[PDB]
Amino acid sequence: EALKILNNIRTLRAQARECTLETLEEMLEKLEVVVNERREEESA
Amino acid sequence: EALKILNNIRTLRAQARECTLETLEEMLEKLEVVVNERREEESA
Amino acid sequence: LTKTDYLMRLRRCQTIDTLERVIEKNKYELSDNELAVFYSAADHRLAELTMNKLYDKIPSSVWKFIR
Amino acid sequence: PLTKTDYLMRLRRCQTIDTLERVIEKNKYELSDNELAVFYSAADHRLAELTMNKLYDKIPSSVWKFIR
Repeated sequence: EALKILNNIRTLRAQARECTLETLEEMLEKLEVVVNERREEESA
Repeated sequence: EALKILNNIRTLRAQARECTLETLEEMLEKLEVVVNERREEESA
Repeated sequence: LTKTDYLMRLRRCQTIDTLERVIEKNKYELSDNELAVFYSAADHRLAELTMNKLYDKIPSSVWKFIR
Repeated sequence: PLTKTDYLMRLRRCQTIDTLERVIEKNKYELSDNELAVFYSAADHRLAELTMNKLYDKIPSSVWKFIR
């Protein structure tokens, strides 16, 4: 969806400045959980 | 800004289905790099 | 408006199903730009409703248990 | 669908960033938008391995910090 911004390092820093850190932590731990879930999914 | 939309675990999964795993790792690695830049900055 | 503010309101919500309902009603009524912050409080409440514990800040462990 | 390695093959030729900034700019308009997500990976990758004058198969987490 709007994920295309996430794999772009330049604007990612930028739009991250306008967000607080306490949310950034939330988002990251959210992201890390999501990606861990597909590791099992694909697997082998 | 529009990065803040991603802080939704259900919507994170949704938009995640259409991305492959190897990209997801990149996005995640992009992100942690970004928050680690702020963990030092803001917090420290 | 801040996330805690939404979380205060959503804190009143019980049995998840009711929350799903209020969250569902909010989706179509909210400012969109404002809606994103509500989603932050929404996840928090659902998490702290999924586990029947009230966290000020959500531990990384629980997110896996979210449906 | 097109993969990141494919975009990277072409972008490996793009030199001095100014040309890259131009090629990325040229791509963004006309790009698939959804595929662009895969292309952005190659843009950052190439930009990474260009800022540092080293050619990585996989970009180290260490490198990302130096990007402007």
